Amino acid sequence: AIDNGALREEAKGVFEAIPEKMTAIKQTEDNPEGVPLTAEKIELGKVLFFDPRMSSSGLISCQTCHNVGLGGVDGLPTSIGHGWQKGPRNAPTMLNAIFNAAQFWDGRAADLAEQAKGPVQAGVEMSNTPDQVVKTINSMPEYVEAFKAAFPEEADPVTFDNFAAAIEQFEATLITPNSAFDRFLAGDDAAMTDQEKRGLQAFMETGCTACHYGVNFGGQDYHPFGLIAKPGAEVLPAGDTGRFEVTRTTDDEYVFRAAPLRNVALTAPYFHSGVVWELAEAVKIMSSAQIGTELTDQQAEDITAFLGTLTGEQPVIDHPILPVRTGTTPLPTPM
Amino acid sequence: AIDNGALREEAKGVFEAIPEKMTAIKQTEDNPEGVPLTAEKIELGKVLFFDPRMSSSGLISCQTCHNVGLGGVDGLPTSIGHGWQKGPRNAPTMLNAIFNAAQFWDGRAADLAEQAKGPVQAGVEMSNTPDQVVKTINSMPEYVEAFKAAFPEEADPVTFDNFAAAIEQFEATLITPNSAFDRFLAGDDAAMTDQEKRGLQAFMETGCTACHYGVNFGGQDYHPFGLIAKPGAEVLPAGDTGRFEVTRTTDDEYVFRAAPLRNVALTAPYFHSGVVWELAEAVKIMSSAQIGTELTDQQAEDITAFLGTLTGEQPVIDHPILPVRTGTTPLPTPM
Ligand code: HEC
Ligand code: HEC
Ligand code: HEC
Ligand code: HEC
Ligand SMILES: [Ca+2]
Ligand SMILES: [Ca+2]
Repeated sequence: AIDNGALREEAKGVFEAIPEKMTAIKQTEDNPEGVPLTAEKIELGKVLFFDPRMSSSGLISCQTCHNVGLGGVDGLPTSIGHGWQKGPRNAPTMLNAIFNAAQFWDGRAADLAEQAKGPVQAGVEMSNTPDQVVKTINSMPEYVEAFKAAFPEEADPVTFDNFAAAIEQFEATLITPNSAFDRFLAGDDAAMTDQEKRGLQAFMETGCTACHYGVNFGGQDYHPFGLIAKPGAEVLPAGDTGRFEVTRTTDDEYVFRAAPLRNVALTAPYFHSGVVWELAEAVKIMSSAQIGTELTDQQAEDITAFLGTLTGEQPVIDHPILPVRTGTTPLPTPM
Repeated sequence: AIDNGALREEAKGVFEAIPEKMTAIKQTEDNPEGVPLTAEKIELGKVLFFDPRMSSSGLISCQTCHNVGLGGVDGLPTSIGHGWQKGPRNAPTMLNAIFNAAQFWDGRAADLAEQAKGPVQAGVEMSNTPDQVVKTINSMPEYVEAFKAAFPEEADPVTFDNFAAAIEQFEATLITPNSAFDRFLAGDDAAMTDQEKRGLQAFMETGCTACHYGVNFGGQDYHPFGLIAKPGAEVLPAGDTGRFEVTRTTDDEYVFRAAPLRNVALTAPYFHSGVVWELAEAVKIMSSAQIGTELTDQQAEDITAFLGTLTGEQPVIDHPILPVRTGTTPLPTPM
């Protein structure tokens, strides 16, 4: 009941593979070469991503909530940050985030550099200020040396904007090539089991591809959560109106960015609300809410199996050795 | 001033270099062969050390408080754990902890496997139970497979004792060879500056080696903090009586394990109380309190420079890719 060639041909018309490596970002028709990724900026960004002294507590880094061992997420319903404060939304992965059209569940940041300024300043996340970050960095000569070399022409290289640019460069390399689906797409019939291929068939036939398409199986545009039927009160909490918070436009109530499904098997729990632990349940909810069809248990299990083939090679990251604090480095303030 | 040969001979009589590698642990007079380290147990212990699902919150791992990029510590006055609860003591490094005679500031744990059971269960740390840890592990087939292979001679390999043994095996590899001091000791006269050698000389001549000796420059036995003169109430809080809590022997009032000084330049703030940020001030406090000698600014700076030569090669650790949770994995309970 499986036609590999047919399945592959349909899939190539709507999805594409994650690239093997990244060398530039922000390529447009207007600026075709884009912004080069540099070894110095990637390395600086890695150090900063793992440095919990970028938070006011001294205890929270990006890695705290975007754990590179847990698919780039924290595995909690919603994140817990400074002072144990609980946030409103589930932490999405930074893996492959570079390919999404906008960042956050409501698309309120245009790119990774704009995004990175948010957690630093948010009271429920790192609860810090831009000038505190700069003063912290400037207190450690190895960090200053790195910024001066990474941003070589600038009179003022150690800036919050450049902190964000370095993090963006590092995150642009956090991609996950060679998932079983990408290997099947490239020609290996044996890369996926029959059940996983039945799931791929069902995902394409049911209409999931209207919102989950391209390189990231999502992440490109915005849709009501409940296009055809509302999900429950716990899954769609009434107080989080999604895109409406950004656009203040009537049609945008409970409109969210389509989740990019790469590595979804690693990033439970699901949806922006984080109350659905079972991926098969998220699949059933999506069919009911977005398409108005009830999936059979077999179709939901098949689709869930298929979604597992979107797990790519996870980055192997040696934890950086952080610069040592000096006498005027700001003291941690967890309390 | 400095005669390298006499200095080296003196130092060799009281200290030892960190070994290049480890292949066995718990080598004692009774059992000189010890216990072999195995690749399978080391790897399993690495995964466990970085897995925040070993805490009840789902957010706190060993690495949270013993950050491999910060010299194996959190860099806070005292640690902050489950629920943002602040603990009574500064977190010591796990680097080279394998060489210490006992673990914790009061020596209450005999070895690293016994130690590891403590943070798992402490309310202010990981706030979990042994049964939940075992059930969490058993819910993930990759973990079960690893335990069965790491402990092949056992019918019940997935136990809390074996969790602790695997962590111990991993931590035994977290040693820091080839510090400048060790390189000097091995015959490189040029490995240390003149000032560092003056510091070494002063460290030996002032009396510090009565308590800070052997491979780890401490960690081997217990002494009053205030042998000669009491330190201030902030440095020695009245409510933490140290070893007395363990033995209930009144001779042990305010008695602590001599701190092992390896990597001390990386692990501010200092003492069990974590209120002294400046290493040179800790050096002055130790001279006044333990010896009854007031160091000059120059002697304190020289000794502090020498202590910097105890920083070894920091482990370069690839962050592990953690097993994926399944349907019956216990849910995180941060709230
Ligand atoms: C937990 C307390 C967090 C910390 C610390 C950091 N992030 Fe995070 N991140 C968190 C949440 C809850 C969210 C979703 C918020 C929303 O309103 O949508 C995010 C989002 C991101 C993203 C967007 C990815 C996407 O939408 O697909 C990125 C790229 C990201 N976070 C990166 C990032 C960086 C670089 C951090 C250190 C400066 C950082 N985050 C910290 C939770 C938490
Ligand atoms: C647009 C009209 C959609 C269609 C058709 C499908 N999905 Fe979707 N999906 C969409 C959005 C806007 C979101 C985010 C909703 C939110 O606010 O949380 C999602 C999310 C998912 C998820 C969760 C992924 C996560 O990281 O949490 C899954 C597993 C998912 N979608 C799967 C899925 C399936 C299998 C579909 C066809 C049956 C389907 N979606 C259709 C938008 C749209
Ligand atoms: C912060 C909330 C912690 C977590 C999580 C873990 N540890 Fe820790 N550790 C912490 C403190 C405050 C202390 C000192 C407590 C005392 O009473 O002395 C320690 C101690 C250790 C040690 C002893 C090292 C020494 O005394 O030189 C080791 C080896 C150690 N901790 C390891 C360890 C492991 C393996 C953990 C995960 C299971 C773990 N700790 C978590 C703070 C915190
Ligand atoms: C035994 C009587 C000691 C003598 C002599 C010296 N030290 Fe010591 N040192 C001792 C103990 C019991 C402790 C732990 C005290 C506590 O409760 O915190 C220490 C600690 C240090 C430290 C702090 C290291 C840390 O990781 O926090 C330093 C820097 C230190 N000791 C240095 C030092 C110097 C330079 C000494 C000679 C002048 C000296 N110590 C003597 C026990 C004893
Ligand atoms: Ca999620
Ligand atoms: Ca310390």
